[PDB]
Amino acid sequence: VLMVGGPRFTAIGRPLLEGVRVTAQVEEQKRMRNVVSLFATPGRRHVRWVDAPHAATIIRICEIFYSPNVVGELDKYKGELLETFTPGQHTNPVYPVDDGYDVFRKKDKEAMENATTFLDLL
Amino acid sequence: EMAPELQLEYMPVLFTRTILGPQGGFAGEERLVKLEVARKYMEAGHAVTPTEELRRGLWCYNPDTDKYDCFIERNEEFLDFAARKRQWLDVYWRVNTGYLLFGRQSWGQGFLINCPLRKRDVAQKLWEQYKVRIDPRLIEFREKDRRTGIQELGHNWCWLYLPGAEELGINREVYDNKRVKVRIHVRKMNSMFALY
Amino acid sequence: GFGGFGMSVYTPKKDRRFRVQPLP
Amino acid sequence: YSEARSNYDGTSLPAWPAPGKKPTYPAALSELRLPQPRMRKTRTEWMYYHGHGGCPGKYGPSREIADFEYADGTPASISGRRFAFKHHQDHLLVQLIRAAATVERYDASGLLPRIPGTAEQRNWDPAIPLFLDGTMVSHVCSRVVDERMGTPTHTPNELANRHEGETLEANTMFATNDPSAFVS
Amino acid sequence: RYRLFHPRREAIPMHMCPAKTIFPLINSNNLLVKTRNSWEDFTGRKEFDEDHPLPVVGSRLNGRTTQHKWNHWDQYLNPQITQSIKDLTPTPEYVGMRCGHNMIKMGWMKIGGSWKYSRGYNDRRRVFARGQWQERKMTPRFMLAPRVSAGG
Amino acid sequence: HYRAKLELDRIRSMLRGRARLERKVGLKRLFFLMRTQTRYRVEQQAHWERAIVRKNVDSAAREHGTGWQHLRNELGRQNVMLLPRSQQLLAQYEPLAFRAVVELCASRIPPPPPPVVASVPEESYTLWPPASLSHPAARVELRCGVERVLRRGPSGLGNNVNELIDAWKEFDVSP
Amino acid sequence: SYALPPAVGRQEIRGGMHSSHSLDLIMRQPRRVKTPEQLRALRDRLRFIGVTGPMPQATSVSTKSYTDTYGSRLRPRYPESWDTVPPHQPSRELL
Amino acid sequence: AAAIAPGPYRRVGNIFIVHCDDHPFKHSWEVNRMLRELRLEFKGQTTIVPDIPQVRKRIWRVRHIVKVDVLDLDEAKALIGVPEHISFTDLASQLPPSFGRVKAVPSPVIRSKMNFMKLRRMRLRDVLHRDALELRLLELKRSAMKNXEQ
Amino acid sequence: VTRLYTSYYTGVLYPNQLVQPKQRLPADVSVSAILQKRSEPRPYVPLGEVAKLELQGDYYMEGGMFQEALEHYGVVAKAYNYAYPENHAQRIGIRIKLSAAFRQTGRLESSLANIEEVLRMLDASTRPSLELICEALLELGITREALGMKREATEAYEEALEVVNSFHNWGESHRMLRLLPRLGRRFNYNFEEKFVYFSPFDYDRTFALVDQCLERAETIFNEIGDVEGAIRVLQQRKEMIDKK
Amino acid sequence: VQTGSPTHQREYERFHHLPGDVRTRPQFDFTFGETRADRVMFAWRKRGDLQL
Amino acid sequence: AFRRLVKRHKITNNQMLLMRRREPYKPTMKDRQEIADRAKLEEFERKNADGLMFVPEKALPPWQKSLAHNAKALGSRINFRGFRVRVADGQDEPGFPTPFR
RNA sequence: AAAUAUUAUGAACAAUUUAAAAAUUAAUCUGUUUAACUAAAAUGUUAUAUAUAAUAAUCU
Ligand SMILES: [Mg+2]
Ligand SMILES: [Mg+2]
Ligand SMILES: [Mg+2]
Repeated sequence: VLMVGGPRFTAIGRPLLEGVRVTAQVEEQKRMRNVVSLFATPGRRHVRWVDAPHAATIIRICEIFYSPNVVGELDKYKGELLETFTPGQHTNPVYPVDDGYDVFRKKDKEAMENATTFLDLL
Repeated sequence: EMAPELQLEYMPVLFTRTILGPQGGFAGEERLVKLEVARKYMEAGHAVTPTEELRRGLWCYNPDTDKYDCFIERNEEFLDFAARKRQWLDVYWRVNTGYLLFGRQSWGQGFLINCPLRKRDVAQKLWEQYKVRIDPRLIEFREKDRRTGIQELGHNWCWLYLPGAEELGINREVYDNKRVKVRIHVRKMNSMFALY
Repeated sequence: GFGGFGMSVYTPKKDRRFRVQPLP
Repeated sequence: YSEARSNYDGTSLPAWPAPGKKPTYPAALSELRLPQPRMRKTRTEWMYYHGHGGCPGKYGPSREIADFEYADGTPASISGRRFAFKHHQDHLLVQLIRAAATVERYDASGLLPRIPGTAEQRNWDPAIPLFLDGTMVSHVCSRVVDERMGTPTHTPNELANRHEGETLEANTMFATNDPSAFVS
Repeated sequence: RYRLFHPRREAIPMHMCPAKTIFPLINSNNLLVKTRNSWEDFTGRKEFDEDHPLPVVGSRLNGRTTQHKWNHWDQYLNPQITQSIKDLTPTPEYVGMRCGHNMIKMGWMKIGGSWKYSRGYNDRRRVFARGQWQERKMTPRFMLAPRVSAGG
Repeated sequence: HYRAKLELDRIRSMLRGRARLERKVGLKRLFFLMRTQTRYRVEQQAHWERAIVRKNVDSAAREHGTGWQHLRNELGRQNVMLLPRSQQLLAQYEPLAFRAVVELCASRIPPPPPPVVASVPEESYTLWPPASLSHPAARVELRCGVERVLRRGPSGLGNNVNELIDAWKEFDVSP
Repeated sequence: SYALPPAVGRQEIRGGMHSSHSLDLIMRQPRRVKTPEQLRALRDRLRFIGVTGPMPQATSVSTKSYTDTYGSRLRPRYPESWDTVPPHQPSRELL
Repeated sequence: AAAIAPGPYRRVGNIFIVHCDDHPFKHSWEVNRMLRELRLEFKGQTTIVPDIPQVRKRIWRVRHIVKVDVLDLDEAKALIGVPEHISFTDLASQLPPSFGRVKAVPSPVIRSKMNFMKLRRMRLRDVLHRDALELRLLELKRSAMKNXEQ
Repeated sequence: VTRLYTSYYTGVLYPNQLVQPKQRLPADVSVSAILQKRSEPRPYVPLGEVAKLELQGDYYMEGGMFQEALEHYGVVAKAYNYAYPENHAQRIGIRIKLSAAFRQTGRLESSLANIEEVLRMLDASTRPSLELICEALLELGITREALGMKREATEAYEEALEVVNSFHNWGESHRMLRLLPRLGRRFNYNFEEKFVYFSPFDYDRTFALVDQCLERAETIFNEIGDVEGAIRVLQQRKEMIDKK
Repeated sequence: VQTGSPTHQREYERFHHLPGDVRTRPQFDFTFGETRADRVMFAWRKRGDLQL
Repeated sequence: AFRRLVKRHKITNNQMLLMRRREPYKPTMKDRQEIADRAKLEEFERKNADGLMFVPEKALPPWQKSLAHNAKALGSRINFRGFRVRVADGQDEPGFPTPFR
């Protein structure tokens, strides 16, 4: 399992995740649509017709469960593991890219340039 | 110490005049030279048979008056100095006599090389085909080669400076007792000896 | 260029794949 | 469930540092012995670093870990390619063990010389210091390969004519003792 | 870049194949060796549990098989199954009729294949022959040898 | 000489005009088509397909402020092992997950350490027997195996390791 | 030397972690066999099972070998799965 | 610390990990023969070899097509999971000689007859088992009939 | 061109890799009835990890580390008893291995108890495997001869023989391996394809089990002094190998 | 080698794979204005008695 | 006069599409001709290391055996030592002393 | 490595060579076709127009 996500979270496994239960059911096992390879050298007189029905198992995923084990809040810009956790405050805040020194800086609209995000963990 | 069957092909020889080469020697050296080479030397007068009084002292060739009127007493320090001067003259002769071949790669029929030759490679080939151990610091490229190197394909050359010549007194016989001209020839060899 | 003097030239089909944009 | 092992035993280094401490980062530059040029590791080099030899799907967990298992925990069966890969790993291990045993028996018999490199390497490379004081068609082929690849260049006959048996001696009057002349 | 400067130790990582794979008891003072000597000695897939058998999904080598015809050993072991004249087959050394062309210097070529690289085969079919590569300069041996007598 | 006449005669309906009417023209047409399509599938289709996928992932990353170059190099560094097809699927159907991957790549989070060489325990150097107990290294390996059993998935065997190790005693008959 | 770690006389892009970190740690830690006496006292107890020849019964007599109990052609039924790959065909191993 | 290391001294060799970085067939047949001796057949192959002068000469001759890494004996003992009191000679004596491609025979016909002799020795082992059973049974029957007549 | 096999080489598909079924006892006959006529005159369990543990345990048992094999077997047997229902094939097999490990460690009473429990589970089972029952009562015979019950050990070996002679098919192991020499089409080279051989000790494990049973029975008969029994057992062993 | 239109790739850039003066831009350009009778598009600087 | 119809080989590695020569480790045609000449010359020199061993009449080639036998059967019918027939054909003189001689 | 079948696919000068055309006005030659499917994959044609240069003034 490389990744487990949802509408509210995303666990990026590097390289793989542990503790995920992805159960499926094997519905079919059959040959897919045949691919025909026709090898015919224009010089000689010899033609080869190679059929390739790609065998494949068709499976329907019944259930996906995830129970992770978190170590703690992780700082993105500092890169350290935070010993304290506070959901009311943003761990890494952001600031607008406008210092007034760049004269030829292409200015976007003020509403998009000065826009603060909300607090999702509250 | 040489085996008798090998020593049969040699003979002891006292060199009267300094001779450069693998079968030569400095003036006043007792050397086992091959039969034919020693015959040539004794016919030309550049060598004698090592008698006892000759091993004590021997008249050597005087280049100032072009005669063999320069008597020399064979001493320890004299033999040391003469061996060192002979080494200097010998490395000069080796470097100035022949070419230095560099087999390298060049994409297509271009005029330049892929990887330019540096002083390390020049010293490597010197040691390889001349049996001369130097440090690459003594090598000096031409003005057009100071920037990149011997990147040009064909006949090239550089300077090899030999510092210790005034202490030995090698200023007269050598055309330039400060530096040597190292003729270099680079060839497009795509064979197993390319390596580059 | 990989052309050279002795080597003969050919007309290669222009690469029309979608290229990624360069980055600073 | 899900399995994630980068090691045979499953053990590894601590993935996360202690809280409030600076983490350790891998070397971003390519492992080139010269200090310059400096080049960031490519994705293939990062794969080699993390243990997947070259491309994905080779010599890594993505190939070693079982592809699936039954819902009741029952493991899969042994594929022919799985057995072949196990034999390939065993072949690598046998190569290593036999090479090491050959080195050990050579050292016990005294066939390892005290001088580094071969005679061709010593005659070619000046950075090495000077150390003083059945059938036979295949054998002939090895002999001719040696004759062709031993001496890549010859001393010019103007200095020492090799047809007469004349050879030049090492003239080390301008040599140096420090290796920095060849290193730098 | 295609010139990668990484320790070639990484090209064959031993992180998942330690010495315990060969010697499972090496951490103790035992040296029981357990190797897969080759890929040939693979007995085949085997079910781990009775509850989960292996599927019956045929392969080409397994399915593309004609029906069995009684051979010499079968008919010699049980003469009751010799019921037709088609069972009385000739020696097994007999392959069959010649199904190809032994085109010289090419081998046994297939019928309807390439003919553009065989004129020696035509000169073999037709009694017309050549071969003056030995006669262009020297005389034949029967012309060079004398006769010991009028009768030989 | 085989030309697949009986196989290619069934697909003359997909052609048109003289190739559909006459047999030889249709057979030549279908033979050429199959040969050229085999050639394209063998040596040309993958380039175009992977270029499309690369362009889509590059546009998705440029919508977030990075590019395919930096994104690929940093995915390799972080050891995520996501094929470009999966990156495209995330970019198109899970934008939040793709943005989380981009944030992981852009952050100064230490990538996972390299794999660890298998180490031999100190119990292997213990003189055994020291003069009916197990070898210390073997007991350590049994404990490690029991822990590895109990770590993967919840089971009724229990989280305790000592009572699971002492199971031969449970099966044993007291004399 | 027996006592010093193997990574002492090493002749040798610095400050960062390399792929051989654990190997370098093992090479830097001191050696675990300090004296040839300990070396031989550990090596004499090393036992070979698949070796050709007889083996002593110094310690116990009632303890019989696996080959002595089940012959040489018979093997224990190994659990065959993706994780456990046993040496199939024990007769192919005999040269 | 400023003194020389005391105690006995152990000699430690090296082993090479050689990786082919270029197509060997693009070069002369002699370089291809050297790479074949190094057991490098295609680009991207990796082999493990001893540090003997023969291997050193081969690597020196193909030093423009391969990348070589060095690992001493202790470094290899640490890389794989083997204790320090266990050498490599005993492991080599333990591993069977019937490993895949047991040797390099001078001809594929010799390889074919070597495989044939392996199969023949297997069949002979089974036949000899059966014949030893028959001989022991015959001797037992002889002794039994003798003791019954007597 | 010769093959160095330096890179990873995928195995070849050969008919010897066919999945051979297991010989099952008929539903009517029961091991309990055989013994009586002789006496007359699922939840989730990390099965991959426990299989690793069981493989390590049998490796220890083959190498001679009997106590470690016993504790490994105990752990994996607890796992199997939890993971499988009553009277299951893998359950009875792993407790066969457990009784063998007990006997090798010297706990002969517990080994005999476990092997008798194996026998009663085999009786309770519907169609047990012939290899399983043969190996179970072979371990029974070895445990009996270790305890000192040589006559009972010989009885167990003889009942192995009488089961394998009445319910085992001697030709099913080499049905698809018999016409394989006919695939070889080359005589100068690659001619081992005409002489491919497959030992029955690798493709019929019941055969090897009964062979070891008869070998141990002959040894016990030679120790006791029963020339008639030794001759009988050797005759049956020769007949079995001749049938194969 | 021609790879683009005269707007993007100039006519003398076709011979860029050759060494020498073809890798430099010429001194004279006759493409604009009245077309030459012999259709000479570019002329490099005179190297002695030779002009390309 | 070589095979114009190139031999086809099953491509198991993608580098077989690039390689032109079947066995690249095998010496070229003229090189292996020279190698075979040299090896056969060395084997011939090893065979002639010892002198030309003179051979009796029975171990002779067929075109000399019966001729040499008939040339002296008449004298051999009468048992007396020292009778020699100087036949024209036979083994030639080595020209130097030989241990077998 | 044997026993058998066939063999006509056809170059003139120059340079060098008891060692390498390394003289580019020189080539040293047998082409070319060759691919099971799905994925993976490390490769390269950009231009720099001024430094013995360019832009400028005084005076003999
Ligand atoms: Mg007549
Ligand atoms: Mg593809
Ligand atoms: Mg011949």
